[PDB]
Amino acid sequence: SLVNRKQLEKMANVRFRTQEDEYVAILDALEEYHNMSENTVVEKYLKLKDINSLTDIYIDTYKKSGRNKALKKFKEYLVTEVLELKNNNLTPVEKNLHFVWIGGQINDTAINYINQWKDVNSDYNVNVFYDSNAFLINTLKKTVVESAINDTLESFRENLNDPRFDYNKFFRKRMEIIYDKQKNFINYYKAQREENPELIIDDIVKTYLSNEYSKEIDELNTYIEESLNKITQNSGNDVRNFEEFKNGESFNLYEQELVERWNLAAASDILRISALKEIGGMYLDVDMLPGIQPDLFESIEKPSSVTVDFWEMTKLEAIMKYKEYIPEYTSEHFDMLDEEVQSSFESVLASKSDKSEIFSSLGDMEASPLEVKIAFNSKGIINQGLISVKDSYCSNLIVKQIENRYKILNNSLNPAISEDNDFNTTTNTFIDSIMAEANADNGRFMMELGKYLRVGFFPDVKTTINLSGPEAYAAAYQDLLMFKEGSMNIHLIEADLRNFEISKTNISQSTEQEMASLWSFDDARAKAQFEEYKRNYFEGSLLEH
Ligand SMILES: O=c1ccn([C@@H]2O[C@H](COP(=O)(O)OP(=O)(O)O)[C@@H](O)[C@H]2O)c(=O)[nH]1
Ligand SMILES: OC[C@H]1CNC[C@@H](O)[C@@H]1O
Ligand SMILES: [Mn+2]
Repeated sequence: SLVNRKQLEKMANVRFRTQEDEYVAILDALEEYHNMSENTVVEKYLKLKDINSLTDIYIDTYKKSGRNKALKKFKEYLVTEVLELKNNNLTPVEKNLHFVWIGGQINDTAINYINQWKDVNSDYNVNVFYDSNAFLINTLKKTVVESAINDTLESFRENLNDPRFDYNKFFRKRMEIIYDKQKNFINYYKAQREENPELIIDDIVKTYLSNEYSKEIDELNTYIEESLNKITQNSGNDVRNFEEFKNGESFNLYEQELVERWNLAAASDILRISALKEIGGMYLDVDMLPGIQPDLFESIEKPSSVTVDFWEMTKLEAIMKYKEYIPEYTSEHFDMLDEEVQSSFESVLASKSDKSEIFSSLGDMEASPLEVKIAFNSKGIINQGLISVKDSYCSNLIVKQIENRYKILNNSLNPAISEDNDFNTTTNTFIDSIMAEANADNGRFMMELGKYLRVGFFPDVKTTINLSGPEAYAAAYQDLLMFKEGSMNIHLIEADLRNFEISKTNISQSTEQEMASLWSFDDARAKAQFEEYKRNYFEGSLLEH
């Protein structure tokens, strides 16, 4: 229990000192809190917030006060009490599974993963969010990148056999051309905006494609129709019918990522938290699988020399080898084990006739009205799994974190874009604005933003995580525990974040599709892509008329 008024009066006592008005305000607010049995969890949190605010006013007003040490201890007690309020007052989570697949047709691989969740959660309504207006974004991005690859290989043909023209130099020159093609597209998009705003994204994208890359609108229309038909058959839920999201102050950010940046991961980041806030339930990336029954492989000991990641992937690969639930699932880890260990997996699985004996169900989940729970890995929290009741306090804090992060980004980036200059010029203008605008609080967040323009086009560019992804979640949890909004300087450690984490039992994260990121790539994949592009040029395109 949080200290009562008598107990704080004892802690912050200063003999023969008159009670300041600001001090009595804290004592009155504390006493009111202890008499809020009839009130909601959010009302109780907002009272604690008020008490923390009144305590900060006292400390800021009377800088040298003898009460200040005890009041700073009381501030620690308020944080502890928020955690007790969070952990002790749970309400049911709406039985909704939310997935997002935007920007193009959904692959059978995504559907096969989604179907594993449906099969062991018969009691759950499933939404696969898609955007009926933007099925051609993945096609636009692929077209433009392929064009920029060809133009780079052509322009630097003479240098391609030179090892000093490495993968890094290739991606730098390609980015110059990609930025000009993206600038050409957005200067086109916003010119066309102010002709017929009753044209959907796919309509304007078809004219860019079947103008300047000579694509067949017959086949593009077929692609849209097959995409709409397929998603409609697989629990499709259209973003364009989600009115609170369309009307809200994050929709412009969604459309920025979807249409200007072609970052479907960032767009999914913005949409998923609005789906949780507005509907409640559990969000999952399409590369996530249900938790494995915790004791399924209890009888098989992990080899000492092998990583946790190797062992978790081998368990899913064993399931898919012998039960074949997901066709064409890799066995690349499982195949590294000798016949003895392989046979132990086979004999464990040979005695199970139903998927419910392999994969666990979510069942009846509960969470705090205050919180959003987040998945985690050895590197920290990750928003590939989220649980929230409808209109949770944290869902609102996360939306506002994302909005504030985009406010700061766009304030420095958008001037540069609008000055019709090339990639490197735009980059330096942007970076100069960042270093000029940086302050003590937000400084560290700034400087994580410098590579924003490169997201999806360069190896090891992860800016999305700092804007719409995990950092926004950590900052929202800091907002909740520090009774404020707009935390930019994150000091939470894993002990703090552990209170907001989804149990490992509720998600299998170590899947085949999880190892293949759709919006980022590492140096090894970059080197291999560069070798692939030179091969397809020298042995393919160069030899053609
Ligand atoms: O063309 C795409 C690519 C990505 N995504 C969304 O972005 C999420 C994150 O993708 P990914 O798992 O590649 O990100 P990572 O786990 O590598 O950070 C996916 O689950 C989708 O909801 C999408 O909707 N369409
Ligand atoms: O924030 C970008 C991405 C980070 N990795 C997990 C994904 O769900 C997310 O979109
Ligand atoms: Mn993933």
